[PDB]
Amino acid sequence: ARTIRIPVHMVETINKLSRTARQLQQELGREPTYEEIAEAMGPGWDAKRVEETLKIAQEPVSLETPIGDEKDSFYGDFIPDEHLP
Amino acid sequence: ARRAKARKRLEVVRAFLDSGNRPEWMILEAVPVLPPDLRPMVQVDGGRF
Amino acid sequence: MEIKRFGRIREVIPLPPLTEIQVESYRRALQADVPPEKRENVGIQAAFRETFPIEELVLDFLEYRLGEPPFPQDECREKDLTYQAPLYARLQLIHKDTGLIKEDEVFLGHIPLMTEDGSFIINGADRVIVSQIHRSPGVYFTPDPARPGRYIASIIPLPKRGPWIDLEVEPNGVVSMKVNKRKFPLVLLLRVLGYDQETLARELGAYGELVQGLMDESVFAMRPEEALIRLFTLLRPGDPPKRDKAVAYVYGLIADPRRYDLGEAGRYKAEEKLGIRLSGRTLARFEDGEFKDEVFLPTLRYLFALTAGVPGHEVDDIDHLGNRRIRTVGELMTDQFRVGLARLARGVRERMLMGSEDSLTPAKLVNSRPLEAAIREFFSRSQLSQFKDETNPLSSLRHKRRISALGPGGLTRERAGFDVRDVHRTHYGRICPVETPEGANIGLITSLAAYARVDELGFIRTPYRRVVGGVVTDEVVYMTATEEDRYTIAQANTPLEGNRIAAERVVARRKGEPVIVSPEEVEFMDVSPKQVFSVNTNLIPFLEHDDANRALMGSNMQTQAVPLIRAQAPVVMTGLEERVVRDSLAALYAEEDGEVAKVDGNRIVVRYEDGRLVEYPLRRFYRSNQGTALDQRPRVVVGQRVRKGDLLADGPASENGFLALGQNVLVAIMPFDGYNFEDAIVISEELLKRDFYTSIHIERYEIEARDTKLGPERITRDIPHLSEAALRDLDEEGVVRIGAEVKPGDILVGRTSFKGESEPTPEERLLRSIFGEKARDVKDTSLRVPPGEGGIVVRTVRLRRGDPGVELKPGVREVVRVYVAQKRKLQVGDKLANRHGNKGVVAKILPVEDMPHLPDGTPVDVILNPLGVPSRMNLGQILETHLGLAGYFLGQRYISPIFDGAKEPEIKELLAQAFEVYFGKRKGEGFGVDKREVEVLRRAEKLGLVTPGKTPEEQLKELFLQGKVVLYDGRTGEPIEGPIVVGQMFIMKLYHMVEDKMHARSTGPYSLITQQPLGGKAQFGGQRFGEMEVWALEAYGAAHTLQEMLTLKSDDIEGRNAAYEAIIKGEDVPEPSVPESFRVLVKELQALALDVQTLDEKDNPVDIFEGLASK
DNA sequence: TATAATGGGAGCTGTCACGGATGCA
DNA sequence: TGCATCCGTGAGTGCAG
Repeated sequence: ARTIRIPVHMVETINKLSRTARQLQQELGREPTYEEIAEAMGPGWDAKRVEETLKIAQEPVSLETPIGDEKDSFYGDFIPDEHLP
Repeated sequence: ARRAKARKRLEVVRAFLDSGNRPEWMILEAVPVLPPDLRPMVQVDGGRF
Repeated sequence: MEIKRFGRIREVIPLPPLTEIQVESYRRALQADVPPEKRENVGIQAAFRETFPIEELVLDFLEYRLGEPPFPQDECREKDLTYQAPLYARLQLIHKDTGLIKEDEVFLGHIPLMTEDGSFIINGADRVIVSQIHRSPGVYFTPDPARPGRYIASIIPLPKRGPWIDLEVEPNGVVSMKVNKRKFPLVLLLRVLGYDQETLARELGAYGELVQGLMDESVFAMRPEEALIRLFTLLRPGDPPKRDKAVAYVYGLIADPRRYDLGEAGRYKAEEKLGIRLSGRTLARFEDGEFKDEVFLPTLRYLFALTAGVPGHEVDDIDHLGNRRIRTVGELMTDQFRVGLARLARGVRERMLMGSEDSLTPAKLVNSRPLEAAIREFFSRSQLSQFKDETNPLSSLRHKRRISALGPGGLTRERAGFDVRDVHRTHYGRICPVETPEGANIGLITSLAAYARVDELGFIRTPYRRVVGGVVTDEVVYMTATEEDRYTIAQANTPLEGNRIAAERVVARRKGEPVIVSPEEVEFMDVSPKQVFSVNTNLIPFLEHDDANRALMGSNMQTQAVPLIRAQAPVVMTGLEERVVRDSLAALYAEEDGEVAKVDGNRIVVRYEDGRLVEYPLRRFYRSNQGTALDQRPRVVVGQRVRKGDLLADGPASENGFLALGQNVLVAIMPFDGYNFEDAIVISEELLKRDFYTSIHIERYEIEARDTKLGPERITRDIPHLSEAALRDLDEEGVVRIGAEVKPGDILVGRTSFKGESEPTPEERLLRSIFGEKARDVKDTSLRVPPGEGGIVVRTVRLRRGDPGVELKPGVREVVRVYVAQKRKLQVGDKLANRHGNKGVVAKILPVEDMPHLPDGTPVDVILNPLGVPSRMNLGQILETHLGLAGYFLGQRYISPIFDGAKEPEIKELLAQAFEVYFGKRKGEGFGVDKREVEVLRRAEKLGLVTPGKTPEEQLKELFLQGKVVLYDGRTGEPIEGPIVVGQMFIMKLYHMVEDKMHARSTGPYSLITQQPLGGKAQFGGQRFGEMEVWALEAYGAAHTLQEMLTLKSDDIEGRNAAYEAIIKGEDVPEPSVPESFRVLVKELQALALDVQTLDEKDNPVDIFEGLASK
């Protein structure tokens, strides 16, 4: 599924955060913080470790995404080329 | 109208004859792949991709 | 000063609440203030009753509620959050077999709330939900463009709530039916409903023409459920037509009031059209085992009787405003809501029939997110969710009253013909005919007439006074365009005695056509001239002397008026300038009678007669979407005894409560030596002196400190290789000190970032080996100021994480925002305009000694060239000056109602009363006439302006009455060979200032794949040298100059890098190699299995990759 | 790794004009 | 064979975005 392939077990734990965060929200009336997750996620789970788990969970985005309601600019067009000198 | 279509077809034949292209080449076994820089994966400011 | 009003029209009702379309609509969809018991099945509620109950186990819907917001409007504004409410919904699950009862109230997420002025805050950025105009639910008939005598009938529901169906009667006598572009004979359908061949003639029985043609018993030879499978065949080529699935399809297309909704409007429209009541908003029913038609035969009735000749069977004008209607914000957002609820139900039944059929709850059978994202979506990327226009308080109010024919459910640009864009006879009093944009969107985006309101069905309607006998009531009544066409409606200014129609001819319309008619024949009367025009349009004095095509620019440019620090209301007004500040909810008023306790640049507390001490605090120097300081200032002093509804603070562009979009200046109308050319404007340095046309602007500059794989980013004051000079204005953390002066190059925030796998190379390690300073491992990534910007640091927000309150997107430690102010004096390049469509760019600022001046020593402020007037035909600006002359010497302002204002005698009278002040003052102060005033008068007489043989005072009088006065070139003291038009004109500074728009680049960033320079000022763009420019160079034959634009200046990376070394080294530029973008072309054709080959003249390849792709 | 489970689900609508290739009385 | 009829291809520029 993901453009960035992530081991089947990391994928498994990611979905864990999602489903547990969801119940937390269904419980609180607001989305939880990092720490409100690391708690209900149990032991070995701190706020730091929920965070860097979410940022690798992060799916990329299309260079051809539409910028504006016309279609005469691409999100990719506003991206400098840092590599070549 | 038979004379007409025999032209249209013959124009495709003589197209291939005069160039040296093989009709079967309109079929691919090996699909080519475009150099990665012409289709990049990049980190934008926020370390996002 | 004194304010003289003109105009004889007694306007019965006031302008209605000018945001009502936005506030009334939303609250009418939420009902967050109605006790659930007392709610009413429309909007948020109605969506609930639609998607529920979920069906096999069955989950049902009790009620919803709304909580107050987690954070107050400002809080969300600052913290880039959304101003929303929590949505709870109480549900009861029951088991289809046992009697199970569970009941929870499950949190659905947050709905975004609407502020008082009728906008939204979405990720901390005000936005507006533009109403959408579209054709309205109903059934319509329209002639066939092919066959002159036959007519298509069309059946249209609310968008994405049913299919469109056409009933074209083919050239084979028996009638057709289109659905998902599939045609088939109609009779097959009527059969399915239970219809009998006789009950057809029993009901049609008139038109042996086709009543008898429609019948074909190759179909009648079946029962109802027989043809029912007959048809499923016709719409599903491949699906096995089992009688449980064919009932499922048609029902789910024509009778299921769960994906087929005619409007609520659509019911009434086709109801009164076809003359039949209607059980529900649905074509067909399923009642007592089979189908019981509702609409198809009534529709069938009309169409036929039209195609012979019958009475009362008219085609329909689909552009009429009885057949077009408005999807206000509340409706538009509920639609998106009915789409989240829809997805949420797909996912409950999924977990109803898998996971455990008895140990389940409402709680865990609902995943809210599909709802959440549908809302979030409509508000963050819709084409109707727009970044709010709060340039000035009018731009925000005009936005909320805009009307787009575009958008999801409407027209694509290409879809838009003429008829959608034309002004319609029915726009009268509903949609302004002036305020639209010039260009592609002309006639799609429009504005709400000033007196108009949208009814519960979503039609615009406009008020008219009822005239009975010949006397005019005060009873006002709002009509849709349809009932309008019923009456003879006399014009707003038909003359009266008391409340009787004096005139013997009255000027009225019937069905929008203009008719001359006697007062006995008259049934209604316009309420006011203001009722035909936009709000902005109504701000234009002497509108009836302005050609339409520049009233339109006058309307629009207003919304572009920059709030001025010394802003003032126009010396000539229309009588709305006050309401506009009122509803613009930007000015600040008194809630009840009382007295002023304290007063202060920051707050105003008022003791009320109710012993309450209300303390209104002042939004002081707030940055708006467009950067234009939204500043509130106080207009009462301690002790001031204030009645109710009086003013307490002036908004922006408000001066004691009148809309102040610009400044009144002394204007002279004459060529001025070139600096007037082609609409350019000439101004007096005295305007910058007394700080006229000066405005405050702020730009936000954000930065983020993020966790990296190579280290963290640090916000520091410790930036390698940088001199204490380059840091003198930063605190210890690396933030500029509030209250500093920052200009291009200046660091606003120091930031450090770790160096990559380019940790020093040999060339660089060695170079430092000489300097005894070894490789430093961090980098200057600070946030500087971009070219052409700068100002006075006004504020800094520092959001870390690890602090309270705060948590940011994953991987960011801390973010810092620093707002920067600039005072902007007027300058050469800025754009000015007046309400009449006169616009130009300040082209020159003379010192006061060069300005034309009048004999008593006073110098004009503005020199507008007269060549602007004749072809533009906007004479109103001319009147605006004349009456502005008068007002400048009588110290007066005026209120000249549109179409009912100050006429010419009435103003020439004022112009004389001013003459005495201007000149009589003189002949008594020891000075008579002047020698240059006689040379001018000599000339004026040949022209024919003055009566020969009359005293200088007599003759100057005559010129003054003409708006004209004697004028001395300050460069010579000699007079202007003629008498000039000098007067007082309201003139605004537009948002289009050179400062925002001067940009240039030697070289800069480039594009990933193309290696061509980016675009736009903010990227440090390059300028697009497009096809048409290339042509230009081509036509000239500038080969080398073109080649340069195609290689060295864009993407010939070799010769580009090669040039910028040749310049800095003083050597001519290198001849160029191949553009790197052609290569991209080759490789992209290879990737399509196409072998493109560069060939020398003897036909052997040329490697334009210098062997880098060979093996 | 073992009750049994056996054919999907959402269409999207208000442009137009020309040129070519195909079907049909 | 001549003529409906469908499918595919077009539909201005730059700038702000």
